[PDB]
This record gives sequence, structure tokens and C-alpha cells, in this order.
Amino acid sequence: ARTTPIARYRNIGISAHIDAGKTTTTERILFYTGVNHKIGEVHDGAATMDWMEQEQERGITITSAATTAFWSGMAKQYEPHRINIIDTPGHVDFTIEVERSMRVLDGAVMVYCAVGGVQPQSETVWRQANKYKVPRIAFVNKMDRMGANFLKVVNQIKTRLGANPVPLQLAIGAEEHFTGVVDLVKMKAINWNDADQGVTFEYEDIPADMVELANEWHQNLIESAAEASEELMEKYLGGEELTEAEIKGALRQRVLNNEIILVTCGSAFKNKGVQAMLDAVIDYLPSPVDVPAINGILDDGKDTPAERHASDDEPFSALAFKIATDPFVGNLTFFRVYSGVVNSGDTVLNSVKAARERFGRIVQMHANKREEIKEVRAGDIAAAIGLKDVTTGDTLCDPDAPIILERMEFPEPVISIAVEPKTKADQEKMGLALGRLAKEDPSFRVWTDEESNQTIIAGMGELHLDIIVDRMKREFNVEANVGKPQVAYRETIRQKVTDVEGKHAKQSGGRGQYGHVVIDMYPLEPGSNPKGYEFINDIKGGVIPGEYIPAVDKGIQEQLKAGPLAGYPVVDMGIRLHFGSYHDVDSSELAFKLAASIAFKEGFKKAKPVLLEPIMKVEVETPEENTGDVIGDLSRRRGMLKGQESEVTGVKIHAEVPLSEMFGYATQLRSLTKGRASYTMEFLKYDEAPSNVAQAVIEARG
Amino acid sequence: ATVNQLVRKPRARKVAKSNVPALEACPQKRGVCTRVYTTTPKKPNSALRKVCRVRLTNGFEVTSYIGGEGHNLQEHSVILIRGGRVKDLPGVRYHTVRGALDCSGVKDRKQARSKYGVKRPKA
Amino acid sequence: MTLKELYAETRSHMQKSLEVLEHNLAGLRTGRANPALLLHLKVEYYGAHVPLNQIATVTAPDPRTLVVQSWDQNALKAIEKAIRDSDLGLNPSNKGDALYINIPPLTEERRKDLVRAVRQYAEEGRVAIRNIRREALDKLKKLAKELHLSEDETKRAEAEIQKITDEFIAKADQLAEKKEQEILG
RNA sequence: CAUGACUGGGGUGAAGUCG
RNA sequence: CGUCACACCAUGGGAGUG
RNA sequence: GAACGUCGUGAGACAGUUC
RNA sequence: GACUGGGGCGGUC
RNA sequence: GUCGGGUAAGUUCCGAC
RNA sequence: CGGCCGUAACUAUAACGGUCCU
Repeated sequence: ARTTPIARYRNIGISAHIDAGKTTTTERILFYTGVNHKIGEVHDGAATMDWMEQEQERGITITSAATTAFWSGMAKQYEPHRINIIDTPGHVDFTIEVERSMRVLDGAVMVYCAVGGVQPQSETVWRQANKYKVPRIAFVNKMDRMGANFLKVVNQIKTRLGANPVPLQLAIGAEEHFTGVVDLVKMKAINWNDADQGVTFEYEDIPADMVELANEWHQNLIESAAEASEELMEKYLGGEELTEAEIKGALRQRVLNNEIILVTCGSAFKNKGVQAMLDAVIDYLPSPVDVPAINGILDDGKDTPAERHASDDEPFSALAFKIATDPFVGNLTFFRVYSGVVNSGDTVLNSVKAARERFGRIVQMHANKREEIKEVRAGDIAAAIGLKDVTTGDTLCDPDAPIILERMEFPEPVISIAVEPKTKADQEKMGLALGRLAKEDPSFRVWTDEESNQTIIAGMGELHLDIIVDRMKREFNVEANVGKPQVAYRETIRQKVTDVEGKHAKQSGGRGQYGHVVIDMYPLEPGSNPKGYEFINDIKGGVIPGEYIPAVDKGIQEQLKAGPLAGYPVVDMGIRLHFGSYHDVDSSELAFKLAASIAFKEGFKKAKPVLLEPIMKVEVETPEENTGDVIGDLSRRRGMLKGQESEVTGVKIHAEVPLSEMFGYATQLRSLTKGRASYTMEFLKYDEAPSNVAQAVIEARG
Repeated sequence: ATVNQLVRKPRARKVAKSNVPALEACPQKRGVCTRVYTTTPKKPNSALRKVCRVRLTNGFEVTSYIGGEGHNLQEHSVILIRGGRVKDLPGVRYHTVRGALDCSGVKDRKQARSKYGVKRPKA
Repeated sequence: MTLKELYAETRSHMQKSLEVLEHNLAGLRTGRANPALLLHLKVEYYGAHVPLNQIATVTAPDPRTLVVQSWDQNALKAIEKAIRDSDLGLNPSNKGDALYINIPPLTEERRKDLVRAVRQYAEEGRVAIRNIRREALDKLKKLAKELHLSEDETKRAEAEIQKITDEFIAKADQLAEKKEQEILG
């Protein structure tokens, strides 16, 4: 259950790119945050890390196991209480999945690489994410590298990323000589004694050269503080100091309303100063007392808004935010509970795609061990094993309770890389992989037809698109750059060609058999009709018996579709029977079969096909410097632009690129637009190559 | 015959020949579907029907009938064979279960819902 | 019969046998994934029964893919009935304004039964050029009596016709070798 | 018991050639 | 009625192979 | 040495093959 | 039989 | 010669045509 | 103890037809 309230639960996130040191930071975070490691072991280097060599590492951490990394006061700095770290992303570009993750955690820590300032991947996510409301503080990681002073990092946060950053800490040292962080809000300067933690820390000097910096950064804190409240702004403007309480109040207010991004420092790679930053997360970033609710609308229509609020007494409601497939009893669907309670062996509702769920066994996954539990309370987080239709983003509620708590579904945009077989051997291996992918992830995308036209593969998360594509090409093999997209066509063949004669006038077969037709094929409108097809009798029964004109005609029609054309039947062509001969007062089944046969042998040879190829709406969103480069990608990919409008950090080019002309589109697009693009690919139309589509694509291409 | 002639060579039985390769004494068998045909019936009837070769779980390949007023199978879709041969279609002594596995089921059908693919209409 | 008029006749005849050889190589729908694959599907254009070149270009990156480039979207389709079929049999995928084509047998096997036939048929073509040499030789025998060339002289002259044959044999090998690159495409 | 270049006859079909 | 074309189905024979 | 195909009335021969 | 850019075949006397 | 076999690869070898 | 030619469902082959001489 729980004993600590909603307020003394801290749903916090880490939004951190790869560049901050993905591996190192995650191991250190699991150690740092309120014990999720073996008892003690906090002084001198390697001994700190004995916990992970013995059992499980990485994850997302429920913390407060009450034996290491605590503080003396209740809800003051570290712990005495539960802190749940649900991860946030800040990699590549913003997506609905990125948005969805940011909302489960109530506060977030944006992490930057110090040397890189703000790298491309961080900015694109941030501006878009801000629009949909996300409160963040900034953690200048990797202070063991360059940029290990406030001025370099801070200019990038304003310029690249568009936030208002401001100093509130001064660093002690820079690069390898960095060893300390000065807290300009608690007015201590701290030297950390270990490269893991910093236990037996020495409150130390601020070097003479940095006294000035520290005072300026304190002043920058006051300026930032004063903006919070009109009263403070008066005091600041005249000169009057904003005391410890005033600044503290301002920090809480501005972070929760996302009016600022506080800048802090500490390396999590040299592993000094991280701890000071994490205390501030607990103090000032949101908790479930600020988000006890989850708000929907009815699942039946959109008739009325319905609001949930935390209370065990109130019915269950939880949002599932991740699916893993545990070999124990299958899929574990991690969820955060907002209201009510669920117990093992209950029925719950998937109240957004409208399915009943069997709540089997429920487990809480500590980052070291698996512990089966029987109950979750309001505010608790756990994973249920076995659910019918609750997956990532999907809503769990009590046995029955319609309510849309999923405001961005598990099916996600078609951003694809193409996995291509080349040999029948590769086609066989492909089939096994696709079946397997569907069962673990129902919200992946595939494009396929039988034996070829297969596959364009789309994921559902940052790891996911890469993981699925890699396993198919690596483990189960595939010989790239051949087949990849589903198709379907009709002919639209037209041409005014007066003649083809089929004349049979022999004694074969059986009795004497005679059938003779001359047909004129003349243009008929190139429709989207798969049937086609207009028949006119210029001369009716005088050229083949009136009673027999459909049988003869039907025999050629069937046969013609099989002959030289386009692989799609004679469709949207007009055919005129205008001459022929034969006994118009006699017929037999045999006569039409011979008549049709000879007619078909002549008939295939003359006409002029016109048909269609699929054109894909390719909407590409990339950072604005790539307006050039998207058009360049299109040129190499016989594609064109039909409008291009700015969208936040990026430009949104509304391009039309043939579906047919993809070469593993994400890979090509990334190469030409320097890794910064994202795209969706939806069918636009099949096209006759219209003037705008053909000219524009060719135009880009040269 | 006579008692004597019976005491020697009694009355022989008759090994009942169950016309069904997908035996294994089962109500149905899973397949994979090799392709989707449209072969023509016998001499008495006309109109092209729909069929498809199936790669039964026991290897035993065989073409199954795809009854219903609306096919929807693929060259890789997984269907379930049931039985009941078909006259007009020789060699085709099976039928793909309607509304099971990776197959589909008749659409807009309001009569004989059990059979085919339909479960309580739009009410 | 003078040497010059026999040679002029021989050059005509042998060329027709060499053309029968070109036909014979191209005419089994080649080793499934070829340009020569698709000339068993002469596509009707402008009311004419036009040869393959006027509707498409055919490139090959490896023996298991066949890329058929058609400049227009419509054109790719009308070529598509020649990559496809079942005697020209393949299963095309759209990649480019061209089809990149996955193979249905078991990493191909319909390509073999055709390629052996192609090489045998090629030799039937060569045999035809050599039978034309025989006919030319027959005429060379008549010419020999007329200009009073001895047995040794006519047999040397026949050997010369055989050398001329061998130029067309050399070209036959070259023709075959070009179809080999198609087969290996 | 599985399988094999090739090969023999059998069975269907759609019904063609030849009588 | 029986060749002889084709296309499928099962099956006997087979240098031998597992 | 011997043989086949081919050449020659033939002895033999072959920018053929075969033991 | 000879002539013969050895001879022979061819060709010529 | 062509197909099959043996071989990582077999102008020889074995089984076919 | 023969030749030349035309010919059926994707070609290739041609049971079939023709024709010249035994």
C-alpha cells in the first residue's frame, strides 16, 4: 500500500539525451536517489557500485528504501519519503509519445551536455513540449568536460532552445579540475570528496576569480526571482533584496508555471554535484498533490468531460505508460494510479478502445528484484501481468467506467525504415519476423503484399523503430534495398486503333466453326474504375449472330485481360465491334471459343496503356535550417514540395513523394537532412502522373 | 458360408476410409494459406468459386474452400480448416473456418450468423 | 558463281542464321530477371506493336533483383505485365519509378530451366550458321569447277568461309555473353 | 522410413489434334 | 475408344543420397 | 598395334574420336 | 615431265 | 555436352539423358 | 529403308495438315 501521501510521492522525470552519458548517468541515478542499491557503500570509488554487479541495473526507479541517501528533515532535500522517477525523453524531435511520457511524471529535469551546450536533439523536443506544458529545471551535466562554467552553457539554452535560462549556481573548477559546486540559494560552497558520491564533503572556498562570477549569478537569481510576483518586482526594481524565503517562493512558483529554466551544475560522469541537484527536484518540482487528477471525456461519443481525483474510495483509474514482455506470464503493462485501487484477480476496463480486461497478477518491479504484490492504492505505481487491450498510453479503470484518459493512442505515425527481402530465403525469414513483431507490439506498422511489396517497418518509440528493424536485418537476415510497399492498380488504357481482325473459318473443331470479328478500340476516360469498359455495336447481328454477340465478345474480353497490357485488365477502354463474318443464323459453344481465340491472338498487339503509380503524402518535420535539405532529399528521392510552412523549431514541408520511390525513406531522409528530420507517410492518391506531380518531382530532381 | 467355412475364414470387417488428410481425429486444423485461387466448378454448374492451398500444421498441404459472400484472405494469412468436402470443386474436401485465426468473415450477413463471420448485427 | 557473289550471298545468309541465334538466346524468356525476359511482352503503343526499348529501360544490380526503370508512373505498369506473368514470372515491388523485384521460387530455380535452354538454343543458332557454311561450301564447289580451282584450293576457300562463319561464331559467343550478364542480373 | 537426375503406367480435369 | 499435346494429383522403377 | 566416322579405286590419310 | 621464292596441292607450259 | 552426386571449390570419377 | 513448308492455351516442341521424290 502506502503511508506517505500524494504530496510525499514525487513523480519526477529525467529528460536526458545520450550526449550527457547515457550509461553512466543511469547507473549513478539508480544509486543516488534514496537507495535502490546495497546498504551503505558511498565512500571511495568502486565500492559504491557493488550493488549492480550482484543484481539488476537500469529501469525507472521507485525510491525510498530507507537506508542510504536520505536527509535529516522530512521532505527537506533528500527523501524521508517516496520519490518515483518515471523517465522523460529529450531526444531527436518531439512526438506524441514524447508528450505522453512528460505527462506521467509531474515534474522534469532537463539534462544538457556542458561541452555541447544545447545539442540539436534537445531543442526540437523542448519548444514543442513547452506548448503542451512541461515544467523543467536544467542540469548542466558533464562538468568534467568543457563548458563547465555558466556562461558557455547558458547562451546555448537561450539561443538554440528558446527558453529563458539563468545562473543560480557557480561551479568550482572546470574540466578535470572541477570538483565542487556552489549553492547560491543555501549559500554553501561544496567540494565533493569522491568520484561516485562526495561523502565526507568539504565546504570549501570559492576561488578568487570566481567570487565575482558567484555574486553575478546570485544577482541573476534575484532578477529571475523578482519576475515571479508583482511585489518582488517592485523591490527588485528599486534595489531591495529578495530574502531566502522570497527567492524560495519564487523558485517554486516559476518552475511549476514553467516560466523559467533554472540552471544547475554537477557532473554525473565524474559523479560530483549530482546530489545537490536531485535535492532541488524533490523540493521544487511537482508532486501528485499538484496532479492527483487525470481528466477525460466520455468514451461513448464526447458527450461530457469527466474528472478523476485521487481517493481510494473513488473508482480505479490508472494510465498505462509502457509495455514490456516479461517471460514470467507475458506482457507487463506498467501504470501509474491516479485514483482508486485495484487488487489482483479483478476485472478492469480498457475504457478507450472499449475492451474488458482480466487483471491477473500484479507485480512491482524494483530495480534489483521482482516482488509480487496484491494491491495498488491511489498514487501507487505497478505493472499488471496480462491485459486484453491496455498497452502504452491506454487507460485502465475499474470493471466498467467509460472515460478517455488516453489522449494519444498506442497506434502512432508511420515513420519507417524499410526491411527488404531479395531472395525467397529472405522472404521466408521475413514472414516469421512479422508474425512475431505483431504479437509483442500491435501498434508497429508494416506495408506488404504477398511475396513482394514488403516491408516498410515503423516503430512506436525512440528505441523501438531501431530495435525492430535491427532484429529483422541482423538475426533473421534480409538483403536490403529491394521490396518495401503495398500497391493495387487498374488500367486506364486508351488508343484509337481501328483494326484488329480475328478470323477463324475452318472445319475445326467438331462441326464447321466460323467466327470472325473486327474490333476498333477507341479511348475511354481514364477513371479510377477497375471494371472499365464500354462496348458499342456499330454492326450488331450482321457480323456475328445477334444471339451470340455476348458469347464471342466475352471470350475475347477474358482472354485480352491475360494478354499484353499492364498486368491489370483492359479497363477504361472503349471497344467497337464494327465488322466480322460467319453464319449469323447458326452458333455453337465451340464456335465462340474458336472465334475468341483467333481474335485474342491478333488483339493484344495494338492499343496504348496508361495507368497509375502510388503517390505518398510525405509530411516531413525537421529543424528550419533544413528547408534546403528536405527539398534536396526530395530531389534524390524524385519528390516535390506542395507547400512548406514553419512549425515551431522546425519547418513542416508538405511534400508529395511517390510511395513507389522510397529506398528506406527514413535512412535517406536522415542522410540528406543531417539526422534532424522526422516524417509520416500516408497515401495521398494513386496518380496518372498529373502535371503538378510529375513536373514538380522532376523539377526537384533536376 | 457354412460354420466350417466360417470357423476357418470368418467374416472380414472393412477398414473405413475417412476421406480427410487432415485426420489426426480433429474438428479442425491450423494452416498458413499458400495462395488464393478461383477455380471453375464441374460440368453441371458454372461460376468461379474461391479456394486456397493450405499448409496444415502437420505439413499435410491441401486446398480448403472459402465459402461466404465475401472473401478476404491473403497469400500468407492464417486460416483454420474444418472439413466438409465440396462437389463442384474436386480435391477440395475442406473449408476455412469463418471468423477464426488470421482470417476474416462474411460482411453484412444477418442470417445464419453462427456460420460465417458475424456476431449480433448493428441491432 | 564467282567468289565475290558467293561471299555477298553468304554474308546475307549467315547474318540471318546469326539473327536466328540472337533470337534463340533471347527467346526462352532468358534467366528470369532480364531485359530479354520482357521482349516476350511486346507492348502495344500508339496502335503499334512496339518493342520493349520504347517503353522502358532495364538495369540490374544483382542476379536476384531486376530493376526496370520506366520514366513515367503509367509506363511502369505497362512494363509490369512483362516482369510479372508466369512464363516471364516474377513478383515486382515498387522501388524507384522502377520495380525492384523479389523472386518467388526458392532463391530462383525457374531461371535455371530457361538458362540451359538458352545456351542449347544458342548452339542451334551456331549450327545454323555452320549449315549455311556447308551451303556456301556447296556453292564454293561449283565455283571451283567453274574457275578451275582444284580440290585443295576449294577446301582452302571453304576453310575461309568457315573462318567467316567463325567471326559470326565469335559474335554468337559475344551475344550469349551479353545475355549471361542479363541472367547474372 | 525420408529423398533423387530421369523414367513407366494410373487419375482427374478442360476438353484440342487424329482417327 | 485409344494415342498424342498440355496443367495438376497421387504412385511404381532409379546412378545412388540421409 | 587396333578400331569408328569421314576421305580415297587403293597404299594410306585427318589441325576428328577411341583402347 | 617440267616450271615452281623447298617440294607438294593449285596454276602454266 | 546437359542434369544429378561427391567437393568450400571436381577439364578426372560415379549415375542419367 | 527421304526431304522442304505451315500449325494448339506463355513461349519452345507439333500429335495435325501440305507438298516434292521413292
